[PDB]
Amino acid sequence: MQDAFTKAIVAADLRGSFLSEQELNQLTNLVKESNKRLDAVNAITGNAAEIISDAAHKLFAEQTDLIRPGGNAYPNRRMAACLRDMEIILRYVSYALLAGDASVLEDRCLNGLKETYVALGTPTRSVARAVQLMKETAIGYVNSPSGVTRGDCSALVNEAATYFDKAAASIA
Amino acid sequence: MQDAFTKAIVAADLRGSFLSEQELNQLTNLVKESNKRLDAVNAITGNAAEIISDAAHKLFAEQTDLIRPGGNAYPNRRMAACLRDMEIILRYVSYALLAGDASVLEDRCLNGLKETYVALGTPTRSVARAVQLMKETAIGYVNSPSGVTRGDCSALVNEAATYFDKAAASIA
Amino acid sequence: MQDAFTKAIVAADLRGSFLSEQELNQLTNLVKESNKRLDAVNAITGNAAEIISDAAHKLFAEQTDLIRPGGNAYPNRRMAACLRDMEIILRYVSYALLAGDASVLEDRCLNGLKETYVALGTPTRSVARAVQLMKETAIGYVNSPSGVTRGDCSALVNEAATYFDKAAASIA
Amino acid sequence: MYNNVTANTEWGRKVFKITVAQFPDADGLDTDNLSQSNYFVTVPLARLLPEMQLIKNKGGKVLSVEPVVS
Amino acid sequence: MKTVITEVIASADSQGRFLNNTELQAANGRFQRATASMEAARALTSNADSLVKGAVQEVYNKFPYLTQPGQMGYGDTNQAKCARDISHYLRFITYSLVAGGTGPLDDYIVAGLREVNRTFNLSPSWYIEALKHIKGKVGSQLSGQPLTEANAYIDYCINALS
Amino acid sequence: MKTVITEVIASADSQGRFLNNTELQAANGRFQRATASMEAARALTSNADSLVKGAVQEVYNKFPYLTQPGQMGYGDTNQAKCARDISHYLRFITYSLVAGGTGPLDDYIVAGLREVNRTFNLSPSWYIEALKHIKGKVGSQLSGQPLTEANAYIDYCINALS
Amino acid sequence: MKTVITEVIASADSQGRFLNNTELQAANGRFQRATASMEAARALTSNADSLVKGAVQEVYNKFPYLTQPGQMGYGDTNQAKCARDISHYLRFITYSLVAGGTGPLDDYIVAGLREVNRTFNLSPSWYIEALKHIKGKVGSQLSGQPLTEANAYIDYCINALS
Amino acid sequence: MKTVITEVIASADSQGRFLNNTELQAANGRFQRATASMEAARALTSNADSLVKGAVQEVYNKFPYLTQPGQMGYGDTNQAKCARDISHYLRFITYSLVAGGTGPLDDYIVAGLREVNRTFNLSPSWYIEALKHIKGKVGSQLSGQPLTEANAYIDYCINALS
Amino acid sequence: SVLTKAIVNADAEARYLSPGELDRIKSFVASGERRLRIAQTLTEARERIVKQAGDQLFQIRPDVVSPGGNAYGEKMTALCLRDLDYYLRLVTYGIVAGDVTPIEEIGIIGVKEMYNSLQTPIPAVAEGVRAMKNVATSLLSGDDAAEAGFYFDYLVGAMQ
Amino acid sequence: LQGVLRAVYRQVLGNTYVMESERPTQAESLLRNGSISVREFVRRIAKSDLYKERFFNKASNNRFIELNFKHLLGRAPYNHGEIQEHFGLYHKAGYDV
Amino acid sequence: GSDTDRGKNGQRTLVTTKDLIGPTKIFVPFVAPGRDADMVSGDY
Ligand SMILES: CCC1=C(C)/C(=C/C2=NC(=C\c3[nH]c(/C=C4\NC(=O)[C@H](C)[C@H]4CC)c(C)c3CCC(=O)O)/C(CCC(=O)O)=C2C)NC1=O
Ligand SMILES: CCC1=C(C)/C(=C/C2=NC(=C\c3[nH]c(/C=C4\NC(=O)[C@H](C)[C@H]4CC)c(C)c3CCC(=O)O)/C(CCC(=O)O)=C2C)NC1=O
Ligand SMILES: CCC1=C(C)/C(=C/C2=NC(=C\c3[nH]c(/C=C4\NC(=O)[C@H](C)[C@H]4CC)c(C)c3CCC(=O)O)/C(CCC(=O)O)=C2C)NC1=O
Ligand SMILES: CCC1=C(C)/C(=C/C2=NC(=C\c3[nH]c(/C=C4\NC(=O)[C@H](C)[C@H]4CC)c(C)c3CCC(=O)O)/C(CCC(=O)O)=C2C)NC1=O
Ligand SMILES: CCC1=C(C)/C(=C/C2=NC(=C\c3[nH]c(/C=C4\NC(=O)[C@H](C)[C@H]4CC)c(C)c3CCC(=O)O)/C(CCC(=O)O)=C2C)NC1=O
Ligand SMILES: CCC1=C(C)/C(=C/C2=NC(=C\c3[nH]c(/C=C4\NC(=O)[C@H](C)[C@H]4CC)c(C)c3CCC(=O)O)/C(CCC(=O)O)=C2C)NC1=O
Ligand SMILES: CCC1=C(C)/C(=C/C2=NC(=C\c3[nH]c(/C=C4\NC(=O)[C@H](C)[C@H]4CC)c(C)c3CCC(=O)O)/C(CCC(=O)O)=C2C)NC1=O
Ligand SMILES: CCC1=C(C)/C(=C/C2=NC(=C\c3[nH]c(/C=C4\NC(=O)[C@H](C)[C@H]4CC)c(C)c3CCC(=O)O)/C(CCC(=O)O)=C2C)NC1=O
Ligand SMILES: CCC1=C(C)/C(=C/C2=NC(=C\c3[nH]c(/C=C4\NC(=O)[C@H](C)[C@H]4CC)c(C)c3CCC(=O)O)/C(CCC(=O)O)=C2C)NC1=O
Ligand SMILES: CCC1=C(C)/C(=C/C2=NC(=C\c3[nH]c(/C=C4\NC(=O)[C@H](C)[C@H]4CC)c(C)c3CCC(=O)O)/C(CCC(=O)O)=C2C)NC1=O
Repeated sequence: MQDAFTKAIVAADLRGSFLSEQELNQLTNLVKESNKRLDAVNAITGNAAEIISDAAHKLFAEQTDLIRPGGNAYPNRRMAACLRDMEIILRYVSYALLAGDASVLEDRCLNGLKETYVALGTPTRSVARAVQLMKETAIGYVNSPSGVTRGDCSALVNEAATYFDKAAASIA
Repeated sequence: MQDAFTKAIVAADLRGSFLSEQELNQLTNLVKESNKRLDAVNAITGNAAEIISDAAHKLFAEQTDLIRPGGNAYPNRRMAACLRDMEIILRYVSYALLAGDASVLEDRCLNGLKETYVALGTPTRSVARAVQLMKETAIGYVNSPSGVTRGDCSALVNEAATYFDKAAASIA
Repeated sequence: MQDAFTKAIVAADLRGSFLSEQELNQLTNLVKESNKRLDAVNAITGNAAEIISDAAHKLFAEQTDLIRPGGNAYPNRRMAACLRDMEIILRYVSYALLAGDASVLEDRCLNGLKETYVALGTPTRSVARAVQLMKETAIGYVNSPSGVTRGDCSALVNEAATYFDKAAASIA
Repeated sequence: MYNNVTANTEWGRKVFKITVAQFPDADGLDTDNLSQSNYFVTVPLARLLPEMQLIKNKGGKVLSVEPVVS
Repeated sequence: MKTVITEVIASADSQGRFLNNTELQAANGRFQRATASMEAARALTSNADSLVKGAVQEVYNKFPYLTQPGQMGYGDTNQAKCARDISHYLRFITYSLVAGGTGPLDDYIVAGLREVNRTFNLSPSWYIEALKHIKGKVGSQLSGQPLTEANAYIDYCINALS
Repeated sequence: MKTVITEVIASADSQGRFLNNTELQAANGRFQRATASMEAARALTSNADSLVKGAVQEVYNKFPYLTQPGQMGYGDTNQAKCARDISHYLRFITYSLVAGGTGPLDDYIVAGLREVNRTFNLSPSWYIEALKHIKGKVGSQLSGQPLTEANAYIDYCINALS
Repeated sequence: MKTVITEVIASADSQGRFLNNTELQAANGRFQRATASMEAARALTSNADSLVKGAVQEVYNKFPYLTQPGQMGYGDTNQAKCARDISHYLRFITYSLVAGGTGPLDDYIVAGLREVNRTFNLSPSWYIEALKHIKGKVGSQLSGQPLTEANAYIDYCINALS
Repeated sequence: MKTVITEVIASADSQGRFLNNTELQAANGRFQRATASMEAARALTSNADSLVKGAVQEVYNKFPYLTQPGQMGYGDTNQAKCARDISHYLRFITYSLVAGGTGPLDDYIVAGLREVNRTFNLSPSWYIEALKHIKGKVGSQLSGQPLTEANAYIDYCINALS
Repeated sequence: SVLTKAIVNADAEARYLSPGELDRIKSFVASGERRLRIAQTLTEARERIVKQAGDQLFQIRPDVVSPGGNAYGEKMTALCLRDLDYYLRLVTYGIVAGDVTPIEEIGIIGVKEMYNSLQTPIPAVAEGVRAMKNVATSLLSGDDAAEAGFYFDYLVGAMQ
Repeated sequence: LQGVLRAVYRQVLGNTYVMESERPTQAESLLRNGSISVREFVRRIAKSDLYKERFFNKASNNRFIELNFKHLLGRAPYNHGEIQEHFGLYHKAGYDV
Repeated sequence: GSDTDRGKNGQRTLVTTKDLIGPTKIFVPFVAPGRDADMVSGDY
């Protein structure tokens, strides 16, 4: 598994080199913003259930076919599987966010996922949408939390978004 | 698993026949040369480590890219993986040599091996070469050993070579 | 598994109570001395091999019967087992030292150990001695290390000793 | 001793000891490699009910339970 | 019992390995963090009495019907066992604060929660609402990293119940 | 690749669990520790050239016979491959410093070490003595927690080789 | 296919190990033994025709009733398939003699024997009696270690059928 | 303890099977081979004293520096423990010769070898050079199949140490 | 473009560009800014152009917008002007490319089969395009109006 | 015991190789003691980081569940119900259960 | 062969859940990206 430092190290090694002063300071900056990062990961963990629930309510509000017989979130067994997948993806997105690298998300979650869903008959476009809704709400929470010091988290909100967007793209 | 006798038996059975006087004497000759065969297998066993080591030293002497970063025998684990594969192949070649048949080599070692290496990014041409070097040194030992009775081992040296050459061909 | 805090918590809970101001400050002090504790655990980790080696050299210097045929550290297989056990015990002592509680040592290492050795015919008094020697050298290292800030580590040296002494007592 | 490192919860830390005597069930001759039917397993507290369930499920007889960790 | 210390030790042990710089760095986090944690712990400890009575009442104010006869917020024994239960939660929150991890919560409240609540006809909604209220008031007893810690664990209980 | 960050994530994943306060406390350790680590890294990085030549020579001064003909410290190629190898070690030490764990050392030097050294007739003693020397000189390039970090990883290599 | 050679190779392979003096000593046994084995093989090979007709008849002489109508020793096809079957056994005996082990017998006659015989209403007793007779006559075609070898394998078939 | 006899018995037992012609052929190899083996054993046994002193010295002649002060070939105790160790090797070689397999070597010297040598700072190179020398001199004490046997086991030790 | 066309002929005969081919690339690129201005003007008046084409069309063929007409009704007429908007767009592309490659792959190859299926009268689509020429051409200088006009007459030609 | 350990490392770890540093040594001192059986030793390996890093840490749940069937049970997945049962257990109770 | 990850595709899936459930029978989501709207009145 990689994190943002480990990634630097792998690229340096492929040159046969000690880390460039370029790369050093990029990593010094990651340490600089790490308290914000911890709050951002904490924002997701602290509202995981609601993020999934709210995404869910809204997914089925839009796509009332999934909860009809014939639909891929019917009966209870399938809805529980769908709720479970929402949690799994939100989980690996939070891991990537602590790590500063998408690899755990791509390697443990996204790799093969689309082909799984197609084999199953699970409508990937609906799954992509559920991921887009989780993103909206998750970032909502990253941006408006309990008595965190006031500052600018937009860099981290972007990065979190790209992890949500990776997952969506990979699946649709 | 087959040996040279077992092979005879399978071909006889496919005719529905007791072994031909042809096949009988071919096998009587294998028994005739079996002390030499035991010395030949013993030559390899008794120098396995040096055969691998010497092949290795020479492989990396020729192909200094493998031991640079980016190279398939770098860092220490990859080199350790490359050093037994050398051992594994030398091992199945010695088994074939005791058996008088290549099947154990083809079935337990060579089958799928090329596609493994390609999946891994292991340069098959380099692996083929490492096998060619093991052959040179192994045969060296088969031909010039400790106080073995003097005679002609060229038939066995050829046969050992074909096992080394099978492996090389199969992999490159 | 317990650490020094977890232990406090279990005793509090058995009263049905929030932690006593008594217990709170005992734990505040553990946090106060924690940098020293980290150096103490680091002293052992950084010299584990030598601690085992030096204990060993000295154990067999004293008890030359163990390395004779008939002796419990003869032949190579048994010596490797004995060297391995020295490492295992030093390892759980270092864990206890990071934790501020002996429980991991007692539960994962010492529990049943004496009866194992007796079943095996392993002389427990010799094992106890090997533990006493590890203690001497380990503490040596805790007390005289590389450019650590000067201060008083005797409280921690005592506590480390009691873990070594627990193990010795439990085994002899 | 036992299996050693367990789960990190306190309810995984407690390992117990079971001496059994498995019986030949019914229905079939075992011609494979057989073992003497006594034995003992050390099982952590978190697992225990599946293990005792499959022990008494296969005609077994639990002879002793022992508190070895706790 | 899950703490930063027990976790790194567990991970070392399971690989048959001495604690190394990775594991000691981790431990320093837990020790550096103790001050904020333990401030939250002391504030939650001395306000316990009122935090509990505040949350108990709020369960009845949000679920008015509970306090009518034939219901589970009626009579001394239900209302007594309620205060006790919220008190258990606050107690384990302080323990988790002091311990440096969720262990006390995981072992004494989370493991088994739903089975128990389901057999006894206890709705999680009450408990979430008790905790949401406790979270509101703890906003003005603490601030900075002690508040973040208090929040971390209160929210952890709310997610355990959803 | 073992870092504090990857370790806590691995432990969460394997229990199917979001990162909680236990795991985030751990991460803070790794981030709080980065300054000392990275100071050690910068000092080891710019002195690399001389640290390597110093240790290479010390291998010959401690094992004089290595530099005689027919031996493995003789001729341009042996002496070249030696400098390179110590340079590999210092490189991975800096990586381990920057990464917040032993991962780079574990994955690129420790995994396989003995098999390789045994096939190639390389004695660990040389490498320990190279590292003991590097440890002596790093005593005056750094101090405080940067030195402790440098030491942690140098010692880690010496234990890997014993 | 089980021979001394395949057995020792199997045992080496499964421990990831080169053939050593233990395994080569074993192989020498198999090679030293080939002369007696192969003499038995040649004698059984050229007498096959009559050994088969002798044993076939003996099955009818020992189980007279088999040759009456409505029975399984009656008509050209039963009596033909019988000769064939004994011929199969003698064939695999010669193969086992030549191969240096029971492999050919194990793989081509023993594996599955009872299931087949049970579905087709073939009594092992016949086959044992065919083999007992073949054993009687092979007493005067061979002697010494060739006879011991012939016996070893005939008896092996009789035990497979009991 | 690995011998031809124990190996074939192990293989039978593990398939729940009586010893058959395959396994008895194997055993005959081990018994036929005993004469050469045991001649090697007797020669190595009576020359033990000098074979050991010859190899001990050769370790110092090939690694001159070992015999200087502060080194591991200096003082009565090192030089005593060395003779002993080579004597252990020759002893197990004779045992392996007599036993008909590598068992005694595998169980008493190979299992654990590297761990022990690594903890005690014993270089395999010495031991290989002791054995290479013993191999040189055993060239004129034996010949034919006794020499081949002696060689088989000496070489087996040298490969165990590489 | 002019580039694509020149090159494809070059590569297909396994050769470097001719003096002729080089010359036309040069004359073409010199007209770049002018061609870009012609596209801008027309892009800037697109909504007006489509409309005046649409009036000119329904006078000339009131039937298409009649009981049995392909464009009869408010939303059968809405789609019809949208198609007129499509073709004006393609005409701006063609003018800036200096040939039809893009215009052709996007909107004439397959157009017979598409409209035959929909039962759209092709020759009245050609009229809608003439109508757009008339409007667009009245918003351009004489020289630019001619240059634009070639591309309008091409589309009119291809629907044939 | 070495022959048993080699077969365990061949089967459970899926013919991938363990280096000399990766060897779980202190479980073997006990398996040689006889305090655990082969089944408990297999369970201890499959919960360790050797199995976890290779077959769990970089794959999806389908690959991981089908690799459990190959390593531990020695056979292939039979239907979709075997996979949809096991992953529900993984999400409910983690990797250790 | 082995189930190693160190190749170019570290543990891509095999026996895909297109194997485990076999044939399909009926459905595609019959969705409407066809459009609807505008309203004028008269003359027809
Ligand atoms: C237990 C693990 C852990 C956490 C969670 C942690 C958080 C943490 N967040 C901090 C700051 C902060 N955190 C934020 C975060 C935000 N600002 C906003 O306006 C957004 C809504 C939000 C975006 C994510 C900001 C702006 C600061 C102050 C600037 C800084 O220190 O970087 C600080 C510095 C002290 C302070 O200023 O309060 C800490 C210690 N420390 C830890 O050890
Ligand atoms: C422990 C297992 C085992 C071994 C290893 C074994 C070897 C062995 N090799 C032999 C002969 C021999 N071995 C060789 C071998 C060679 N000649 C050369 O010049 C080459 C360098 C080498 C080629 C491989 C030759 C030429 C003979 C004599 C001819 C013969 O007997 O076939 C003999 C017959 C006796 C003798 O003449 O010495 C034996 C018993 N016997 C055994 O039971
Ligand atoms: C990577 C994990 C980690 C470690 C190892 C760590 C060590 C560490 N040890 C420290 C202090 C110290 N460490 C010691 C230790 C000793 N004094 C002696 O004389 C004895 C020989 C030795 C006994 C163990 C002392 C006396 C201090 C200064 C007092 C204190 O800060 O408590 C400090 C405070 C800064 C300083 O004064 O240097 C740190 C950060 N911090 C970490 O995050
Ligand atoms: C290590 C090699 C080995 C041995 C020796 C062995 C003995 C053994 N015999 C058993 C049963 C048995 N053994 C017998 C034997 C006899 N009954 C009589 O009346 C006679 C006196 C005698 C035959 C001469 C019977 C009847 C049982 C079944 C008992 C029962 O289930 O009621 C069982 C219980 C498991 C089972 O039924 O398969 C074992 C373990 N198991 C082994 O693995
Ligand atoms: C160590 C941690 C721990 C927890 C958290 C815990 C919860 C818990 N609550 C219980 C009962 C109860 N819990 C309540 C709760 C409430 N009643 C109200 O007025 C409110 C609606 C609400 C408070 C918000 C009630 C009324 C009962 C009695 C249920 C019964 O027995 O009918 C019981 C059943 C045993 C008993 O009757 O005491 C348990 C185990 N037990 C524990 O050991
Ligand atoms: C990524 C981490 C990594 C390490 C650590 C590494 C070590 C390493 N050292 C090697 C060789 C070598 N290493 C040395 C070492 C020395 N010679 C001397 O003068 C001194 C005594 C000593 C330095 C202290 C020598 C002489 C060789 C050549 C060995 C040979 O091929 O004969 C080789 C064999 C391939 C080659 O010839 O380059 C490896 C793999 N390789 C790696 O990829
Ligand atoms: C490769 C080794 C091999 C063996 C040993 C073998 C046995 C064998 N015997 C068979 C039948 C038979 N076997 C016999 C045997 C006999 N009839 C007599 O007159 C005597 C009593 C007796 C000879 C002693 C008979 C009568 C049948 C025909 C059974 C039937 O189809 O009804 C069949 C059924 C297929 C068939 O009808 O040919 C098998 C497979 N097949 C094999 O492939
Ligand atoms: C049953 C088979 C068996 C073997 C093979 C064996 C080897 C062995 N050699 C040892 C020590 C030793 N081995 C030597 C070896 C040598 N010193 C020299 O002068 C030479 C360089 C060299 C001989 C070639 C030395 C000097 C020691 C003492 C190491 C120490 O304790 O510092 C020890 C440590 C216990 C002790 O001090 O006796 C073992 C176990 N032990 C066994 O039980
Ligand atoms: C749970 C962690 C754990 C511990 C603590 C452990 C102890 C342990 N020590 C053992 C052997 C051993 N232990 C020793 C230790 C010693 N010999 C001496 O003379 C000294 C007094 C002492 C060293 C200080 C020796 C020599 C053996 C081998 C005994 C033999 O096989 O003859 C064995 C038998 C299995 C084996 O040899 O690998 C176990 C299980 N095993 C474990 O898994
Ligand atoms: C590596 C981490 C990981 C992921 C991501 C994962 C996905 C995954 N989702 C599955 C099923 C499923 N996934 C869903 C999900 C949905 N249904 C819908 O209609 C929505 C569009 C969507 C929810 C947003 C459903 C309904 C099933 C059950 C399909 C069935 O059995 O018919 C399955 C089949 C096994 C099972 O049912 O447990 C896998 C492997 N498995 C994993 O181990």
